[PDB]
Amino acid sequence: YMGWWGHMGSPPQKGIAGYTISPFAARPFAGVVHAAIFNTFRRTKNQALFVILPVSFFYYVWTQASEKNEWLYTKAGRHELAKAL
Amino acid sequence: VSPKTRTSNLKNGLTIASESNPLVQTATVGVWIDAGSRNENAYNNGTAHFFEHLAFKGTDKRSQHQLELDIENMGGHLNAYTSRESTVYYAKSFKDDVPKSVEILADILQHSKLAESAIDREREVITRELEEVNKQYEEVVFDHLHATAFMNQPLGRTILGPRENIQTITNTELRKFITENYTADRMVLVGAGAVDHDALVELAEKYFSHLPSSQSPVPLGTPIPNFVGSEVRLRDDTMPVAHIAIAVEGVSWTSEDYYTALVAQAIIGNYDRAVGTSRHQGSRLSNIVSENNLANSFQSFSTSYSDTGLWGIYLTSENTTQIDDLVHFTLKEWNRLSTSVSNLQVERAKSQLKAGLLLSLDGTTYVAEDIGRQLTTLGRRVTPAEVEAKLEAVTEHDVRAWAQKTLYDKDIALVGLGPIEGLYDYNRIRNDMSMMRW
Repeated sequence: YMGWWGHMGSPPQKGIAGYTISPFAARPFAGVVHAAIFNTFRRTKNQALFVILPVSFFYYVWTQASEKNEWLYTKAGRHELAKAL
Repeated sequence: VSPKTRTSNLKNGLTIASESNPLVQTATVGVWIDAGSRNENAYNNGTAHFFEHLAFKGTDKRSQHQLELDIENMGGHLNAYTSRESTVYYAKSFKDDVPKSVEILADILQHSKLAESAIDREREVITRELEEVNKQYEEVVFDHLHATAFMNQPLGRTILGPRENIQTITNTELRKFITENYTADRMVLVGAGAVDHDALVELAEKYFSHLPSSQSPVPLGTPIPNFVGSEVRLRDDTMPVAHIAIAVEGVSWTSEDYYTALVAQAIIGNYDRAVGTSRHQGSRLSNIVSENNLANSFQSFSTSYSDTGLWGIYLTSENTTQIDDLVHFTLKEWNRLSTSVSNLQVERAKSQLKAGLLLSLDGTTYVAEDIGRQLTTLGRRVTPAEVEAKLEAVTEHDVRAWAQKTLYDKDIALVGLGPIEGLYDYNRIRNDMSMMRW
């Protein structure tokens, strides 16, 4: 499923003209400030839910479990611990 | 020793230049103009080429049909071409048909109708030419090469111009172009073959005396181009042959390195598998390419303009899995112009060029083209003695010094057309412009 240079396995290409300029002719950091602020904001905003929802859920689960465990091993939690074992 | 090129002026500033050959019976007279597409802006780009089509479509005296008949009756033919910096209109005839031909040329240049009906008719013919250059692969490659090397500059524009301009060119724009540009101080009347100079000067006084002079007469061949290292890829897997051009910014007509660049170009040279002698050529690139079947052909070039040039190579190949090798070995031969060339290669190339620059001038049309080109680019015809002296002045040190400033580690413009999947990206090509071992 992959060939090599000259016969890579692409369907025939026709009609596309491609253009680019030398690395010495270009500013490598052109538009960096706009990218760093606005592009990163767009990309992050669009993926935020997929990180926030599972992280926040599993952190809540952990927080509740760790707080209960801590409470069960206090004086106040003696009776509830006795039942739990 | 060839006969001396005679040169005279008129009062308006029209140059007449002639070189007689009493052994031939035919003559080429014509007008070389120091003007071309480069003189257009973006809005009237295409005008100069448009005019060339209309110059043959009838004048104030002769209709299109009468024009046809008049030339047919002469016996010879007329020809024209427009380039970026030069326009030519010439007539090949019999010895004694020269006064007719000068008269017809003077007519079509000064007194052309440019009738709205003919503008409208050619507007379709030219539109069809846009879709048929597509076949002339070398021209496609070189036009993309200029477009990218001189990105957004006048030298980068096509001669035909965009489709949009073709639909909007008026007789007004045509008239304005030829009134501003086709002035006497930018024109040379050239005769070669069976022409008498004194006869030609009289014919010039008869037909070209009422030519406008420009307000500010600069010398002939008077011009800032900023080369862009870049690439155009026009991949077409259905084509069997890849066409590739690689160029760097080269030298103008009047550069001090003009001959050094020609010698360097001759060290790489040309190659064509279809010519029998090409397998035995001395050029190292020729030997690599022929032994390994890397290409069908290659042609080194050193194109000059008034204020810049392109120096490089044009390759054609069916070997689509070894395009990388072809490009690699070509650029490693260029590296050697900086690192390795000695008097061996330099003196061999000078020998070959000393003849080559003379041999090219065969028939009357080649001689006329040589007088016309030299007069419109340098302001004078350079004698073979001067040319022999300038070539002799090129040393190996000059070649190495030129290559180190022009080729070594420099940006290239690169155009690839056809099955070019194997042509690597810009960086890997441009990395071959130097050698890490040196």
